[PDB]
Amino acid sequence: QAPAYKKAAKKLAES
Repeated sequence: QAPAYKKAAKKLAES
């Protein structure tokens, strides 16, 4: 499994 989209969403909320 690889939640790549989850990591992208966390960056758009912080950065």
